[PDB]
Amino acid sequence: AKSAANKLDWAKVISSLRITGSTATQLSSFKKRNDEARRQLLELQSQPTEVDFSHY
Amino acid sequence: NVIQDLYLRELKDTKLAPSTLQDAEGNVKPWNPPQKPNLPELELQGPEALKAYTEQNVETAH
Amino acid sequence: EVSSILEERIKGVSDEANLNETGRVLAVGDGIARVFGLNNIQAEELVEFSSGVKGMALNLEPGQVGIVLFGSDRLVKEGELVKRTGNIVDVPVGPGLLGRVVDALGNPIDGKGPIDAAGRSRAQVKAPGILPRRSVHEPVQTGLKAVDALVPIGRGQRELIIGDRQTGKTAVALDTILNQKRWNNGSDESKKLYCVYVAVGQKRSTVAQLVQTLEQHDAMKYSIIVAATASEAAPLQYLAPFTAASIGEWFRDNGKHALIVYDDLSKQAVAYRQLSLLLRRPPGREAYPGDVFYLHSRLLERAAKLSEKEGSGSLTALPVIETQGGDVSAYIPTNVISITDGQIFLEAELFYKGIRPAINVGLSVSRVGSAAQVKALKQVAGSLKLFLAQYREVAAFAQSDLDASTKQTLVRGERLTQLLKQNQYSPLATEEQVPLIYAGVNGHLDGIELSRIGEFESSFLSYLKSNHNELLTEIREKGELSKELLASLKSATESFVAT
Amino acid sequence: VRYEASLRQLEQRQLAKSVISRVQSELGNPKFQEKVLQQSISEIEQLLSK
Repeated sequence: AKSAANKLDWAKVISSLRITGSTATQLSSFKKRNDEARRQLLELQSQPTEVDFSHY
Repeated sequence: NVIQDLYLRELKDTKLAPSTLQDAEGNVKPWNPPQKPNLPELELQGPEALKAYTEQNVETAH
Repeated sequence: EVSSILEERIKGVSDEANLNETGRVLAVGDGIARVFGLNNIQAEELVEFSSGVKGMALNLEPGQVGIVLFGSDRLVKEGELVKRTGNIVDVPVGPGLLGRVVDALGNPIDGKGPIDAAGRSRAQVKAPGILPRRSVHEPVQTGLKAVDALVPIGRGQRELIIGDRQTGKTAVALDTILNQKRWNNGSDESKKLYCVYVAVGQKRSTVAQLVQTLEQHDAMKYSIIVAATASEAAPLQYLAPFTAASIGEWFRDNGKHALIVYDDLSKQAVAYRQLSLLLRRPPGREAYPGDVFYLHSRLLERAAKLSEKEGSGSLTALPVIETQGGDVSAYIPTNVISITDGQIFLEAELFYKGIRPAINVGLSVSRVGSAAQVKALKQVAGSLKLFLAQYREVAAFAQSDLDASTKQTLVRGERLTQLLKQNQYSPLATEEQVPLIYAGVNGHLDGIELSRIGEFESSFLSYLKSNHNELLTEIREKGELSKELLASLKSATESFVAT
Repeated sequence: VRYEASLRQLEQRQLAKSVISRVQSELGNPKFQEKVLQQSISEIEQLLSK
């Protein structure tokens, strides 16, 4: 699932907690989470390509 | 009686009032196409970035 | 074609028979035609003028019959034929009125075509008696956590929504309608409240907003909006709740459930005032007509939870009264307060202090109340009533050297108050009310920072849905919290708090 | 669709004022005389049915 990717991500953010000199690796990961969450809402926002021509 | 008179008069002497499809076009938003199919730019293409990154952050994990 | 529809309409006119009683207006002033004729007129009978204006005959005087014009005075003129429709005020009632915005006459003011109705029933029909009712025992959840717990709402019962002017009183009400969608979606007729919103004196702009919000939340398919707008004349305004009630009665008669929201009787009052004063009928207190008590009482007693002999049905009601300067002292508020069985008192100060719903818990009461509370919800919110009561008392202590006990009350109280904030026009399911309140009761929320309460809430819900939507489904379906569930729930809250 | 509905309302109103013109034509005709007779005989039938 998407949850596998995200679980490994947030676990790794908290692993990245346990390592220093990697203070912006997690910020890149956060961005990856953001856009991942963006594409699902992009997809949910969708207007189906076809025009309505049955009713409309 | 009067019903018949009106019915007849009304129907006969003008059924529909004039209308023109061409005039309608001005008053409605016209279809216009999306511009560009678009292709995403090749993000971080090649090891130019990698060689840079390995050097840039040779930062260890403490 | 435009021609064909017109052709059908002209074709649909044809002939007539004897106009039973003509009248001739003697004098028309102030929408009070005084008619000579109409000898055999029935009281408050509908009469049709030459102008096509309709009227009622409130005064049947010893030689003139004082028609009250439903229309504007401009159209009526002296000496007019006043045909006698011969049917006392009745409105179509049936099942088709669901999703139809109709005015008092029943004419769709949204043009959703001729009403499908199973009867036309009089709007003066008298309420069911003592023995034709059986005591309330069926909740109606409003999806507002505070309403459902602090002042639980039953069926066939009436409680005020009495509060300060334009505090979005209609919003508090509208929320209830939205929550009825969840139960409505279900197939069980037990789970079907067919709401009726009665917009009295409400501007057409307001009704446009009403219409769109209801359509937006897909509510129209169990909603009826009886609309008597500001423009609509004082007979319509007067008869508007009466008309609405009749529609509700049909549902009630079918033994179904429904919720009729009279908003606001304050404008109903004004209309009766206008009628009476203009008809020169004896004036009374606060320049409201002498029988205003009688009017309000007639309307408000129609709402009834029927008996099992009458195949238990209901017509839950929620009158809305607009207080002028918060004066419960005022004559129209005092009367209504007496008649109703419970009050919910929205308070402007709270609204300003950002508490929305701005219900003032102290001045909200239910006299049916906890009798029709969900058993689960009852269990997890006895504590809540007491805590808030204490929070109120210890409120003024919020100015330094404060006892540990008082400080404990304050932390618990502030967090609870924050918890009971809700974003209006989002109702919350009972299966999600029950967890949130449980947490507060177990005081695990006391620890959570005030600023973080909002974030906590949504997170707890998502966490519960991820962690165990089995528990939630159990809560929904069993409706009674078993010791094992209460155990699990406490654990769940603890676990959630830990993250 | 929006303009289509608007145009229908406009057509109906055009034909409405045309109906007023036909009403004036009807009241011009000695159909104005002849239909009084029609009303008279119809009322004779009606009033006899009472």
